[PDB]
Amino acid sequence: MVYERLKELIEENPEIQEILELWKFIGREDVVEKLFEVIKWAVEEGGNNMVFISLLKEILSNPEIFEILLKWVDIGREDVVKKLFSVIKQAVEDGGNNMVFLSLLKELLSNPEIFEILLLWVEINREDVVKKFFDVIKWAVERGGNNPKFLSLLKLILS
Amino acid sequence: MVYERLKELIEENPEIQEILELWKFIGREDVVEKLFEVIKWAVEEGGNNMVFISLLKEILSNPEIFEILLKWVDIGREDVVKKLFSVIKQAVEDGGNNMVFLSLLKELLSNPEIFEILLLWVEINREDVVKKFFDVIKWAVERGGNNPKFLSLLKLILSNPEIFKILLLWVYENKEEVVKKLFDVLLYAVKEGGDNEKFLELLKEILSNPEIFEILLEWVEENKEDVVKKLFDVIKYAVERGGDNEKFYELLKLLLSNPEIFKILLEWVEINKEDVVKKFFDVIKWAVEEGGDNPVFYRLLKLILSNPEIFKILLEWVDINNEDVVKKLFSVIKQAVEDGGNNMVFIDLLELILSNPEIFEILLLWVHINREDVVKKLFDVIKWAVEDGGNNMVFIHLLRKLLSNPEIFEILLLWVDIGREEVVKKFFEKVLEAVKEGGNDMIEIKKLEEILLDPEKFEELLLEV
Amino acid sequence: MVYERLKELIEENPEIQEILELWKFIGREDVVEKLFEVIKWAVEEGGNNMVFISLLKEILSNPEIFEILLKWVDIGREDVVKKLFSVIKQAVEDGGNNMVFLSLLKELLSNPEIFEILLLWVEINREDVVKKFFDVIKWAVERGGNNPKFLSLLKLILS
Repeated sequence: MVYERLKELIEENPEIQEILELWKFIGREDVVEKLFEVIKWAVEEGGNNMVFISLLKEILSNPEIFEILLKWVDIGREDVVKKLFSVIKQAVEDGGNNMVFLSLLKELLSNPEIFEILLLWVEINREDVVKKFFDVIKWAVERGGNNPKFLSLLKLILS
Repeated sequence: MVYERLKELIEENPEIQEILELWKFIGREDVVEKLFEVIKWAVEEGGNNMVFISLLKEILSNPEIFEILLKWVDIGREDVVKKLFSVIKQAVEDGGNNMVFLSLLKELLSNPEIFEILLLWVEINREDVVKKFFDVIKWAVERGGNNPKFLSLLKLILSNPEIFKILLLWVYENKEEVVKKLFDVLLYAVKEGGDNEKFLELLKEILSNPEIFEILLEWVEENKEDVVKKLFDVIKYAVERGGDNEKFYELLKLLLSNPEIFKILLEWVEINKEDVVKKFFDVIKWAVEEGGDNPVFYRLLKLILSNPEIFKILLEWVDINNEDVVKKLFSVIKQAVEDGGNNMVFIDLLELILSNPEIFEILLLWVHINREDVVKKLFDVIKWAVEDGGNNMVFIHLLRKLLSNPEIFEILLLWVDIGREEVVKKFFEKVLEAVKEGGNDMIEIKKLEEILLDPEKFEELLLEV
Repeated sequence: MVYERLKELIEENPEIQEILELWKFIGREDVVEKLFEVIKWAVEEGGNNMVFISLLKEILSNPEIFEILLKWVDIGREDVVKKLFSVIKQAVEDGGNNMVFLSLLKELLSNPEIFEILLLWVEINREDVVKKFFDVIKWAVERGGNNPKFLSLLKLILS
């Protein structure tokens, strides 16, 4: 029933509600339904990783990210969004339970431009580059140890 | 001769005598005369049905019913009283010899508010609604039969005037079959409950609130008998498994009295997640039993579970087999409460933090990944800061403002995770200094509050200490 | 004997009874007694100003306000409660028979956040600011006159 909690939290946002209503008007209803199916599939693909469910509750709550995802589901790039969510799931699973690294991911994916660049980079069948880059982030964070000056500088540079 | 006996029985009542004397003074004698004409006509309309005369004796011996009848004859609506007595005669005739059903009528018509509502419903020309309602009463009473517990519940439910109004409204809309289905569900609930005083008591309490009864009717209207039946089964199981322990039964009665919790329970019993509700009630039993009679912890548990959002979060977390995460979280809360002792200003912050559902979700997330000692040391640092606030109330007010925010609490847990505990400590006392330097000049305190309360400046300030 | 009437009306509320039972349990017996002494003093400070004691019957019969008062008498700010009840009395006598102004006071002091803010501003020895602000309320009410739309905006804006 987690999926229902995501749907309710998403539709509670007024901007997202207006986007959904507008896309209901123009005769693109199946695009909204396909997006909700992708949401359901990504949620059930995350499994018992509640950290990944928290990431989806954050990323999908943002109105601009939802708008971009909807427009990418419009023109037939559903598989690109599916692949991106799968790669985020893999980076969270291999990332272990370092909460600071997952905070960096939650920051970097909330920014809309980073999300659009990653979508563009998964579109052209360069899937492994994104995962390798998340691996580099994980390594740089684990090497920084407990030294918040460096993690702040790294968050700034990657943002 | 019977009419003279009835008139005498009415007149010998002292309250009736005083009322008649008052109405004789005020010049309304013809109103009394019309009322006694109506009484004579009702006796002549009963005829040889002596049970109807025995009903009228009880109805008129009650001085409040007589006072309502006088008020209603005064304004010229005596025809309404004649129609009502005709309908009551028809209802008593059609029952024939069901003495328990005639006892229910003798009970319901003695209650003044029911008689007033029926008079109002007979005035506006809705006689068939009253006829159909008495038919439904007789049918349900015959269906009950040799099962006096169910007839007692029915009598109590009908004595409540609000439930009576709801029943009349639903009969008016021609939802009679929904009402019949509801009484059948009550039958197959009482049969299942059997002799068990706690479960029958829970039904007697819950079914008496108008909100719960309205919700039940709104669900059985859409042909959802299995949902309601399985919900009553789940409540019976929750009472049976509870054992003898008053504090659990109290929470059950409270949470089931709350309407929105009952709605959530119906929604989760429909979709075949029944065992999820069973395990959740088991987890509540374990939390209460392991939390002793410590009243602070019990009050915290009651506040946490009374809020519907936290209830839904707990349901979702026991759904996916993570019951032990909820157990460990309640254990951490109990531990933090036990170290608080009688320091009420600190326990107030636990109430404020845990009452916020988002912070409760974050705490469940942080306990699931086995970081529980992070939460433990964070609660200890909060205590080692509140105890250092002492008597300086603007500091504790700033702290109530600061810790309620979810993202500030997340950032604090993050700084406790990576081993920088001491820095967090050094932050809080530093705030104290800014307060003690500020003094009583509220513009400086306002500026400090605007600098503290937003997450980005907070994370910046944590980096300079 | 109106003090006994207040005690009965206060303890009649079930939540107030629960709070009092809890405060008897954890070993703070003297705090309830100090609070009831403050209540008795506030009653005998009103005297023959029956509207003020009716306002107290209103304020003290609200679970949030009463819990705030208990917690705020706990840590030694007892006098802050005594001062505040004095100033309100000053606001009620000077307010006179303007029953609509006393209605606004009943509305404002029922809201717990307003009462807490007032406790903070009377605590630090700024009572004069609260008195001047109640005077501003009275003056705005008299200036508004019988024109209930303006009084509704005033009530909403101050609430």
